[PDB]
Amino acid sequence: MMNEKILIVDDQYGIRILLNEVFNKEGYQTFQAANGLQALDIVTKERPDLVLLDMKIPGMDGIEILKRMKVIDENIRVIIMTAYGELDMIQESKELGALTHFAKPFDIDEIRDAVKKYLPLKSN
Repeated sequence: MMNEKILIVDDQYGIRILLNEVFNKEGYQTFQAANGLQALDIVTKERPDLVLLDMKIPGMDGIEILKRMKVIDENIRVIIMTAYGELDMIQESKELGALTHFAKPFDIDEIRDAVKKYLPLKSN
């Protein structure tokens, strides 16, 4: 009765903040990441069920990160905040473990909406 953990992987400033306050009042313990190693660490320390992976991180493709998440837990969810760009491992990444695929500019309403349908909160 306390698996409301989340990992917001975003290096660009603006998403880790907006997505934060949003999941902060709605009732969600989201974290911050971007280097990739920080996301996997918080994932092995708390083991959240929602992970926001962004392909914008200008340092290393997050394609490997998703792999580690599939090697540590198969019931892990991850969304792609970059649908407006390319689509190589995104298609297969879907059936793999990519719940939805958000892009930019996105709407904080569509992000919290998909997060609510996926992870159900306590009764009301």
